[PDB]
Amino acid sequence: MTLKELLVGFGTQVRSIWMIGLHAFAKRETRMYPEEPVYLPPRYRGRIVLTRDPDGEERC
Amino acid sequence: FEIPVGGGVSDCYTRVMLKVEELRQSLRILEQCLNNMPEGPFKADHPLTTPPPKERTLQHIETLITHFLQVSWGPVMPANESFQMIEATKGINSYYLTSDGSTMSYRTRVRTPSFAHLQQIPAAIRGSLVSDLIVYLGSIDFVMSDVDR
Amino acid sequence: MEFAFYICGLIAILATLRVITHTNPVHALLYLIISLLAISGVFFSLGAYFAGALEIIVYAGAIMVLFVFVVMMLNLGGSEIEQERQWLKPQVWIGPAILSAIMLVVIVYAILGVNDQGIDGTPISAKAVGITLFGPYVLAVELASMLLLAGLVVAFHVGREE
Amino acid sequence: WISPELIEILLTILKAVVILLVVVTCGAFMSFGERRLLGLFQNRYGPNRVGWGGSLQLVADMIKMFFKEDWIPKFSDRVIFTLAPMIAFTSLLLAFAIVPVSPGWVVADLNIGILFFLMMAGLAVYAVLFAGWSSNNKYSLLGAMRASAQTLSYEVFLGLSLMGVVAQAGSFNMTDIVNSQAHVWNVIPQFFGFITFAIAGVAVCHRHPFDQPEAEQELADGYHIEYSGMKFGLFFVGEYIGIVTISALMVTLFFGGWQGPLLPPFIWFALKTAFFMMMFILIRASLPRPRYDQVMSFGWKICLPLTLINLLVTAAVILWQA
Amino acid sequence: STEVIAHHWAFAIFLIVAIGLCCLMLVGGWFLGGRARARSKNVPFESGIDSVGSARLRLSAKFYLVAMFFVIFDVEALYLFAWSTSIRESGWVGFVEAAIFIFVLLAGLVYLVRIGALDWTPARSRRERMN
Amino acid sequence: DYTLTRIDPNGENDRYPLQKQEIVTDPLNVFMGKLNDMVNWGRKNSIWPYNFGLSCCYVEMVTSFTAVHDVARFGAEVLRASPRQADLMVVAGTCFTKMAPVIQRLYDQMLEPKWVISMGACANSGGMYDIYSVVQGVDKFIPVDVYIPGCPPRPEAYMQALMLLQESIGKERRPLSWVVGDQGVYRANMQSERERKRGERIAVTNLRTPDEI
Ligand SMILES: CCCCCCCCCCCCCCCCCC(=O)OC[C@H](COP(=O)(O)OCCN)OC(=O)CCCCCCCCCCCCCCCCC
Ligand SMILES: CCCCCCCCCCC1=C(C)C(=O)C(OC)=C(OC)C1=O
Ligand SMILES: CCCCCCCCCCCCCCCCCCCC
Ligand SMILES: CCCCCCCCCCCCCCCCCCCC
Ligand code: SF4
Repeated sequence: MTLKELLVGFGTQVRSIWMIGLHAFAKRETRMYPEEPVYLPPRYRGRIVLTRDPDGEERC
Repeated sequence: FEIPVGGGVSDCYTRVMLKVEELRQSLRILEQCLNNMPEGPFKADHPLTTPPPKERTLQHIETLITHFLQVSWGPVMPANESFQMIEATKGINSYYLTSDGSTMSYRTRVRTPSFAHLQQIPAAIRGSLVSDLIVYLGSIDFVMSDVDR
Repeated sequence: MEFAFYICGLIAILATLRVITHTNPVHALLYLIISLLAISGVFFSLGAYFAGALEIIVYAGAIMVLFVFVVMMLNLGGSEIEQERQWLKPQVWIGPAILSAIMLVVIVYAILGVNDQGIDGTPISAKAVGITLFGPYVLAVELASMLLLAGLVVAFHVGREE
Repeated sequence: WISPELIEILLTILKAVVILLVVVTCGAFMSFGERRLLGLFQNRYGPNRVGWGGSLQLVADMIKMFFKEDWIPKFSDRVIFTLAPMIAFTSLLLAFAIVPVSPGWVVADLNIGILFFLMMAGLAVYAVLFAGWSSNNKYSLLGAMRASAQTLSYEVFLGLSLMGVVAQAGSFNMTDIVNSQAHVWNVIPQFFGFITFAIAGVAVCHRHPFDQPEAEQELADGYHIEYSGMKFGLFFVGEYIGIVTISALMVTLFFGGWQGPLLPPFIWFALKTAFFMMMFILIRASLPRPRYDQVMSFGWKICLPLTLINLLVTAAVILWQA
Repeated sequence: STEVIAHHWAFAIFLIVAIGLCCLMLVGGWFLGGRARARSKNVPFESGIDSVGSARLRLSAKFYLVAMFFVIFDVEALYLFAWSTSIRESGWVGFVEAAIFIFVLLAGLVYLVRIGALDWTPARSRRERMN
Repeated sequence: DYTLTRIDPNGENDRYPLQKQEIVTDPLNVFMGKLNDMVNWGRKNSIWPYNFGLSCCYVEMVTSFTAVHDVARFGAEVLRASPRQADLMVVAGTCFTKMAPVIQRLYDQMLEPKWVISMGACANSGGMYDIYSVVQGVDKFIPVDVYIPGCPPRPEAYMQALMLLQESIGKERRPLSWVVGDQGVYRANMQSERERKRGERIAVTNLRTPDEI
């Protein structure tokens, strides 16, 4: 390899190390299940239920 | 939106950076989607729209009849052959559908791009190191559900 | 000091005897490693610290190359072990056994008559070896560089494919 | 048995035992520390539930590793298979035995010193070689061949990268090496020796980006595939002890060792060693893995001439100032 | 003296306790816990399907020439190791000797690089075809 | 309230799994129980999953490995590529008929102790793929410790199953050594999660309407 390629590669390695080391100062992105509950949007498709009418009888 | 193209050589690096540019172009399309979102129906006014709009199903009898038959026996597609080709995430994905006039497909042929890329693999990697093949597998953009259907 | 010398020499003798009469090549290389470590311990017991350090340093690399070549060629399971074991017979070793024994007897008889005041084991430093090496032995250093160059050229010319 | 000589002998023995126990504990707790620091570098937490802050995660891992089935395969060379983790555990521990962690705190004040470190590294390659060969696994044999290729890459210039520091100190002894850095640390004059020793010492421990014998993406963890239980744990505890030893040697040779203006000498030594341990973790987190033919080309065409020219320039400077 | 023999005893105890701790951890791993039994447990791992052949084969390494060259270059390195510990005593004459030695070393390295002795990459992995 | 499993790979039983299970009582004294609890604590707090995936469910499991979920917090991120170093097999994906001998071989190559989580509807029962080329559930031949419904289960569902496996491990009885003692594996017959959560689930009255975000 050329000398310029060696110096450029050294610089890019230094830059990669520097940016990950700066990620060490960043805010955490973790959503801490189960201590903080998972937010689910209202139409999220999970457990199936059978519901009742406003009069209290089963709708099915 | 722009379609990024390479310089003539399909490299691992060139494929990855082309997908990076495609990501930026999809961000542009999403910006246009956010800013210019039409007001109107989310379902077509066709009788074969499956299922019909739910509020009309819940209060109108003919809509309820259409919904009842569409979800149970199925919508009746008149006998024909249809094809749609799209730019999927990993290449060109296509559906070729044959209706025999029933509520089921007579033939559903799915063309997926990963099948072709995995068949291309031995021609493009022959005579290389194993590490080159690892990088090649990482740069193809395939999943095996696409390959085997 | 004498404890280390005698035990390391005994280990070197036993490991070398294990090397020359072994069938598995990787096991033979491990016993060669053990014998050279023991000879380095002998060197350390005599005050030749630089020689012992270089004994471990350059034979760890050299036997690594021997392992590379053994993996390239010799290791096949039990095929090379069966072939090598069939090559060793009682007659095949008993022939040169008395030859080596009488050579050792004559050399030992010549050794036992020499004047010996004992090796006090005073350490001869690596600095003193470096001073002698680049002092009175300058031509030895430069012509040894030429010797290693010749080894490089011979290895390149012979050990190629096409 | 009341004599000053004998009690000084047991004091030195106790100090050596304390050094050994602290180094082994630092290897295990730095397996845990690698997990936590990788979490820190990747905007997450790592193990922080088992005990306070995850401090009992190492204990749980040790219990799991002990009570895991520690097996020896029927297709493997059993003695060599068992011997390879022992080499991986012991070689760079013995290399640590020459590190002066404080004035008066060194296990072995050897006249050969850094030569003993080179001896232990040259012995340390055989752990991966024996593990790859003896396990009778195809991926493990490929890992062993890659490890030998790596050794060809770095061992040609590792000692030569240390030779500028040796030349400046005029001695192989490591206490003399830290005494020669009383005014200026060796990272300033021996900067090219420093970067070449950093490359070669990362390659000594088979740490990323030089983890080609154990390359997960290529060889599915390579040479230690058939290992399990405490033999696998022996391989990784030896790897972390090797990280500790290489970081401490880097501090000792290029960063003054224990010398510093205000703090106690062991505090300076521990701070600098902890910094380079963190740098091991950070380069594992930061940069990609080169191909091993590219690593061999880099070692033979760049690093080795750099070490030779560095030694020549260092000697010219030393003789000019003498 | 006394510090020297204290350090000798410390080195001996260091090595003994290190090897004994390794052996103790190996023994504790061996004896604790249960054991698994399976029909294909004692089959080498090759991603879940049987092997074609085994790992005992004539696997041709490509860097064997570099291995020979490594042995030679390590001996040259020890010559420089001997020089570097006594540079001030050898003076400028020793510097001239080591400069000639290092130049012959570097000329041999340049010769090896230029004749392709250090190249073993297959032609499809030389990365010639780029954009 | 314990099921005892004894394996017999060379016995007079051809159908997988090569084991026998019997409902027994808890075999558990003041020190053996404490040390068994310590072993269970260490095993449940250090669960190394096998890097093994069949389909989309694997994508959700490795999503749980990343920074936004950080399954490392539970000590289960180590993700071994070798079956010898892995403790947990997650069948994360469809048990394809062609892949079933491979799954059996990989399960055989794992060492004691080993646990199995069937992740997703395909691994649970075949899911939506009642089709010629798919085994209808990995528990047709692999003993399964935890089942996760979902297609795919979200990453926190995989984490919930990891906690369920932790509670099951924390009260199981395993041989402390292979030289002396009972070698069979005792697994506690837990109360079903459905019956445990029935009281709080049926009491739900109103949910948010699906019209807003
Ligand atoms: C206490 C010990 C631990 C200390 C921790 C801190 C230091 C860590 C050191 C990490 C060292 C990593 C070295 C990696 C070397 C990789 C060289 C290589 O093989 O690069 C390959 C690449 C392309 O290869 P090429 O030959 O061009 O292609 C031929 C294709 N057949 O070639 C290139 O990309 C060309 C450029 C190569 C650049 C090499 C790396 C430069 C030095 C390391 C990074 C900087 C570390 C900090 C240094 C001090 C900064 C003050
Ligand atoms: C005294 C015995 C203690 C044994 C403790 C062994 C712990 C090993 C963990 C090392 C490790 C492994 C294997 C590992 O595979 C890994 O993933 C790449 C890590 O980083 C997240 C690790 O830290
Ligand atoms: C197929 C060819 C094999 C060649 C093997 C050669 C082995 C030679 C062994 C010689 C043993 C000599 C034993 C001592 C003889 C008496 C002393 C020397 C002659 C006076
Ligand atoms: C991360 C640092 C790792 C260091 C490993 C080696 C440490 C060995 C144990 C040293 C214990 C004694 C320290 C010096 C005592 C005298 C000074 C006390 C005040 C700092
Ligand atoms: S259960 Fe659903 S998400 Fe999971 S593997 Fe099957 S199809 Fe994919």
